[PDB]
Amino acid sequence: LVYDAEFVGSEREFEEERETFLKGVKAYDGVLATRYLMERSSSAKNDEELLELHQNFILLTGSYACSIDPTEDRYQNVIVRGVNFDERVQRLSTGGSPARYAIVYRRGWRAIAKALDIDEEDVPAIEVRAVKRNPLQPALYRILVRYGRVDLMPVTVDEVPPEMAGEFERLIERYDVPIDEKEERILEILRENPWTPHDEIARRLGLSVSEVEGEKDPESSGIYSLWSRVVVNIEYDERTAKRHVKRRDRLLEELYEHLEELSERYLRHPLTRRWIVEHKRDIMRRYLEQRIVECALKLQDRYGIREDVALCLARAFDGSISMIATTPYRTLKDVCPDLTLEEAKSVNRTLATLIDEHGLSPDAADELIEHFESIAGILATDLEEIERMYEEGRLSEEAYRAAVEIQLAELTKKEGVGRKTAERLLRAFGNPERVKQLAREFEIEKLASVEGVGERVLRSLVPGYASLISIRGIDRERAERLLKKYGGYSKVREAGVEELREDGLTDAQIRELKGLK
Ligand SMILES: [Mg+2]
Repeated sequence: LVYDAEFVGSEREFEEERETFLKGVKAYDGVLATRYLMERSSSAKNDEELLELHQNFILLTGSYACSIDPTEDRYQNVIVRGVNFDERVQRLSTGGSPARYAIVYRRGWRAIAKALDIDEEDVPAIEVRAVKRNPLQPALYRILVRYGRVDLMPVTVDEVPPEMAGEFERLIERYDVPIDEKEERILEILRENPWTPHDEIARRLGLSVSEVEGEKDPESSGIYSLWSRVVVNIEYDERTAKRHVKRRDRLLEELYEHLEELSERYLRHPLTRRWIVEHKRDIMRRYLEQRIVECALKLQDRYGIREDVALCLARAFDGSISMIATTPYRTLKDVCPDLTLEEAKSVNRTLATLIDEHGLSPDAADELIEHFESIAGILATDLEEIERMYEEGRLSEEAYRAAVEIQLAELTKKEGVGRKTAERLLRAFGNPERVKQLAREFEIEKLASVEGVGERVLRSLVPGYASLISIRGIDRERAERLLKKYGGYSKVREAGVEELREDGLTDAQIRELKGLK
């Protein structure tokens, strides 16, 4: 399977990138070693000092990762398990760095280390996927990395805000971000336990992981998309970024000296970097071991997969069910030759949907899985982009038509939207997710500017709009202004009488609004 990329900036920019990656490797090494130490004894395991050290390594790995490709243009032809990542990120509305996009995937460092000439023998791993012991809300942590948020990644555990962890919804509320109905289902689970694994959330909501996760772009649906919506609204703080970068190298050194000192409790020979290098492969295996077992068990018990295949797929994707669920049938078969199509459809539900619902050959479904990852990845892509790929010759007729039908149905599903209106909405606004974003933000006039989008379509698409506009003498202009002012319908309805009067409502209208009389 191909992992590759090339360096495309200046010599200066090259030396910078190299230094950063190696500092990130150094930090990831501390993640692995402390985890190794935590499993080495059981007094170790309940050692709060040891857990904080392990969390400080996670933050510093996070921080260094955030610093990759600061100009978003230093890397090209980023390929990860055969997938072109340049194309993947450029099709998202916010674009961004394809190298950091890569890093947020298991094994994504292999591509990036190659661009930078770091010997495979060094095993220069960086991973930023920690869930259970992550000091940050995990989806957020990955989103900070994706977006290169050196300003936002805390550089010490004592410095993590509660709004980035146990009180993470404060951050969402702070930037007034609209949340879809699916996302509110997600949030009910997350409020209770911010560190709930994504596959557990999916299980409880009866959804796939890709449905829960969404694309790492504002114009999607699910936790990644929600966080991306928050993060791109937080203006970059250059000074804080500089302070973090300025502190972090010394912090890393102190972590190592703490590591060595702490380890004199649970080992016989001290734990140095030299011991890391020597034992690197073993500690990488110890790190993954429980993930792999858990994934295998699930694939067998939850998706009916044969026991030998279950285990073969777990090891191949480092225990990540979410990844297996978004890998082309041909990539799955590549790494695990005994796998059947039926088993592949069982765990890859985009695959099963495309084949069963849309009449695609495994091969034509794989085109879409390769290019878009999932049904959610298709919904997040501009129709014109998909069309262009089919013009270019890079997407079969059959794959293109299913994509269009998938996009149209996300709209025709709503009362009053026919195929043509739906096609017009996609030409005007890009994709179905962007249409729903505009509706969540009450952009009634903008939405009504497209031919075919009268009162009916608005009533189905815009939440609260139907409720407000049925109050007599409130008009489309005022509904929009009201919905934007208070933040939605419940909030217009609970407004104070006096402030509603200054909005121009009569007492008869407020009375009716409030359900009085
Ligand atoms: Mg757009």
